[PDB]
Amino acid sequence: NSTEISELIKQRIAQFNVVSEAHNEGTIVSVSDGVIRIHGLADAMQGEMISLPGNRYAIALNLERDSVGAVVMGPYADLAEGMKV
Amino acid sequence: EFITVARPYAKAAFDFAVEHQSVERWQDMLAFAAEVTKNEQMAELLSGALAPETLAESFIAVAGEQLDENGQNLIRVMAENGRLNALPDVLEQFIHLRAVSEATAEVDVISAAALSEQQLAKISAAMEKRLSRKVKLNAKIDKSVMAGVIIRAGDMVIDGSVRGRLERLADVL
Amino acid sequence: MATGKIVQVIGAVVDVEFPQDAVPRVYDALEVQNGNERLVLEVQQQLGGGIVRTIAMGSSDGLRRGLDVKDLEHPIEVPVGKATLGRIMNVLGEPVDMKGEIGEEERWAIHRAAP
Amino acid sequence: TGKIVQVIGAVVDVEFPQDAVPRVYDALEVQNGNERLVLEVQQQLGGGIVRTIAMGSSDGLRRGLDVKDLEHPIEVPVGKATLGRIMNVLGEPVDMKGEIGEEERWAIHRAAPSYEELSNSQELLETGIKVIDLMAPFAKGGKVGLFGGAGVGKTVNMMELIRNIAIEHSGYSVFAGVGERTREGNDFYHEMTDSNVIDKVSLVYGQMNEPPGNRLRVALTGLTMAEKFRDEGRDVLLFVDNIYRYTLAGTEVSALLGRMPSAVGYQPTLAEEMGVLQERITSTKTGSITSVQAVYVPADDLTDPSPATTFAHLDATVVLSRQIASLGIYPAVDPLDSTSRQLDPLVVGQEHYDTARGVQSILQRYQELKDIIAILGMDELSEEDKLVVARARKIQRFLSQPFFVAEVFTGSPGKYVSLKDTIRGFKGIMEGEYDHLPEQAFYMVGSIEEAVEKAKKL
Ligand SMILES: Nc1ncnc2c1ncn2[C@@H]1O[C@H](COP(=O)(O)OP(=O)(O)OP(=O)(O)O)[C@@H](O)[C@H]1O
Ligand SMILES: [Mg+2]
Repeated sequence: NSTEISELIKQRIAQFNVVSEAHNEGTIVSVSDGVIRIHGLADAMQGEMISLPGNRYAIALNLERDSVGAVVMGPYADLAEGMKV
Repeated sequence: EFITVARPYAKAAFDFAVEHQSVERWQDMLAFAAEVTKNEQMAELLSGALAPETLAESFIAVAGEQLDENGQNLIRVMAENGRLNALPDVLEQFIHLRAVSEATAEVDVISAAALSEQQLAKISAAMEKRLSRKVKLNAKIDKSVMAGVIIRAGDMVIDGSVRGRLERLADVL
Repeated sequence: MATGKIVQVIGAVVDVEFPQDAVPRVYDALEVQNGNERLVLEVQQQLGGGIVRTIAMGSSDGLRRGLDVKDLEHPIEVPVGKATLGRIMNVLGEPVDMKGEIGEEERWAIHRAAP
Repeated sequence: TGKIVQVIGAVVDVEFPQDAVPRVYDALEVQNGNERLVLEVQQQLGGGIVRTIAMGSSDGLRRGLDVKDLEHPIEVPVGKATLGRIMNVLGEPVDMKGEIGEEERWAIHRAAPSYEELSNSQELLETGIKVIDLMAPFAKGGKVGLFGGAGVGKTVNMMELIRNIAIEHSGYSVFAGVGERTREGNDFYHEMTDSNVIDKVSLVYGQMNEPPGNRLRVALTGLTMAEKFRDEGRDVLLFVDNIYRYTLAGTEVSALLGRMPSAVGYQPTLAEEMGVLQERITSTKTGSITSVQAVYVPADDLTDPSPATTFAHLDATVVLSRQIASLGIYPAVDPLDSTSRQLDPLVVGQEHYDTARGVQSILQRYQELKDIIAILGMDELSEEDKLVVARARKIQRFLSQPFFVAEVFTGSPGKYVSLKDTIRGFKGIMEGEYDHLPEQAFYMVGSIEEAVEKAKKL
C-alpha cells in the first residue's frame, strides 16, 4: 500500500502545481549588511558570479546544505527577499 | 538529529489518540504524513524559507487522507516551529510509545541456522518473563556466525554464539 | 492600509512580519500607533519568511504584539531648503521649537550615495 | 559513490551509503573541472556524512559532484628515488623531470616510535657560530629550534647551519618547506644544483601560496621521508623551514570543522596537533635524525600559545630578538634566553660551562644596570659597575660574526670559528686582558686575533 500512496503523492503534487525551481536560478531569502542568503541554485559553484536584478553581481562564498551565502559587489539596500537570481 | 525534538509531538499525539481511542488511524495518518515529506519537490519546498502558514496550507493540500480537525492541527503546530522534517521520527516515537503502552516488545534472534518451533517457543517464554511484557520474535539468521544464537531485545543483548566465545577467549591473552 | 504586524518587541528592537510579496527594503521607514502618537521604525535587516527587524526611532514602551504597521515605501525623509533656517528639528525633521510647522517645499531621503 | 553536499572554504562534506562510509584519514578523489582533486577525511558525521579537507583549490566545486573513494590514506614515495628531487605534498614530482622511480610508498600518518626504541646520545656537534655553540650547544641527533619574529634572521641562520653542519655529515638530508616564500625555495634549489650536492637532499615544498590543506599536511610527508631514511639505519638531517605555519593552517581550518575556539582563537587540539608531529622526529637505536626547526613568533609575543607549546619539545632553543637586530648585531641571538640541554659540565666540560655562565651573569648585570643608566646616565655608576658595563658591551660586540651566506648583504667575507677559539676569546675578555681595546674592535670579527688586528686600525 506504499507504492500506490507514493504515486498518489506524485499525482497530488502535480495537481496542485508545487514544483522545484530551475537549476542555475534561485531566490533571495534574507538580506543583512550586504550578505545575501539564496535558496536554490543547485548548480552554483564556489566562487561563482551570481547575477542579481539590475546589473550587479554577488560572489558565492558558502555552499550550505540548503542555501548559498553571497556578498554583493555593490550597493545592497535595494535588494529584497524573494527576488530572482 | 530530530530525535530530541520529535518527542513532545509524539507524546502529545499519542495521549490525544488514547483519549479518543483512535490510535491506529493516527498511526496511518502519521505514516502518510511521513511519506509526503520524502517527496523530492516537497523536500525542496520544505527546505525553502516560506512563511509557516503558507507552507502549512500547501502541505495540507497534498494530504487528503488526514483527519483534518486533528491532523491539520498537528501539521500546523509543527509548521509554526519548522519541525515538519521531524515527522519520520515522530512516527517512530509514536510507534515506540504505543508498544510500551500495549506492553509489547519486539525481539530479534540471530543464529547460524533456522531454529525449530520448540526452541522459538522456549525463547519467547523466557523473554516474556525477563521483560514482563508480551514478545514477538523475528528470525534473522546470519551467514557469519557458525554456531550459537544471539538474542536482542531493546538494547540488552544475550550472546551464546561460538563466534562470541572465540573472541571472548582470545581476550584472555 | 497597514499591511504588517508586530511579532517581537525586545527593547528598541522591533520585529514586524509582512506578507511575503510586500517585504519592505532595507532602510525604509515604518510607522505604528503607539497609543496616541505615531512611532517611526527604521528597517535594519530582512530576515527570512517576511519578518523584518527594525530599530525604533522613539520610546518603545507600550507597544503590543500584533499592532498594525504602515509601510512607508520611502526612507526617512526630512524637509530641506531655505525654510529650515532658524528652526530646530529632530532626526525625523519634526520641529522641536514651538514655532509651528515648517514651510517645506521638498522632502529628501537621508540615505543617498556619494558623489 | 559519494555526493558532495556542502562546500565551505577548504572543507567539503561528502555523503556516502551507510554501508560504505570511508574511514578517518582516507583519501578521496573528485574531478574538479579539468583536474583531479584529492580530499582527506577528517571527521565521521552521522548518517553517512563525512567531512573532508581539500588538497587543492576548492573553487569551482558544485554540490552533487560524484566522489570516488580510495581505500587507502595519502601515500608518498620514499627511498633513494626521492633524492635530489622536489616533491609535492601529495608526493607528486614538482620539477619538470620525469616520474619518480619509486619502489615503495608510505602512509603519511604514522605512530611515534615506542619508548623502548629511543636512544640517548651526547656527541656534541660543532658549528662555526660562536654564540650558538657557546651558549646553546647541541648534540648529534637532537632537536634545535630557532625562535624569532618577522625579519630577525631565522632563515639566514638555518642556511649557515646547513652549510657548516653538512661539512662533517656525509649522510642524506631532508628539507621541508612549510608555508614560506617560493623565491627562497627556488634560490635554495638552484644553489644546491650549482654545488652538485643536490643529489643528497630530498626537498618537499608546500609554500604559502598553497591552500591550507597542502600547508597542513606537507610537513608529514617530509617526516615520512626522513623516517624512511632513518629506518634504513642511516644518520639523517631534517630541516623544517617554518613549523609555525602547520599550526596556523590548523587554526585556519579548525573553525570550519565545527570546533569551538580556544585561548587566543587557536584550535582546541593545538597541543595534540603539535605533539603528534613533533614526537616522530626522534633519533632511534636503529638510526638518528638531527633536526633544525625555525619557529615563527607572532607579533614578537614569546608568550603566545604557539611558541609556548613548542618550547617543551626542543632540546636546544635559540631565541632571536628584534631589539638586538636593530643594533645591527648579527646573528641577533639573545644569550639570556637561549638555552640548551647540553650546557652541562659533564658533557661540555668545566671550562666551557664556566665561560658560558660567566658571560650569562655579566650580561644579566648589564641588563640590571641599564634601567639606572637610562635615567641618570653612566656617570652615576660605581667604578666596578662601569667596568662591568664596559666588559658587557665588548662581549655583546664579540658575539657578532660574519656569515658566508650573508656576504651578499655585508660584503665582508664570512668566518668559521672553532669552539676552542671562542671559549678562549670569551674567557680572555672576561679576565680583562683586552680592556684597552675599543668596542668597535670586536664588532664583526671572527676570532680574537682578528679583533686585536682590527684594533690597530681602529
Ligand atoms: N649575519 C648576518 N649579517 C647581516 N645581515 C644578516 C645576517 N643574518 C641575518 N641578516 C639579516 O636578516 C634579514 C632577514 O633574514 P631572514 O630572511 O633569514 O629572516 P627570517 O627570520 O627568516 O624572516 P621571515 O620571518 O620573513 O621568514 C636579512 O635582510 C639580513 O639583512
Ligand atoms: Mg624566513
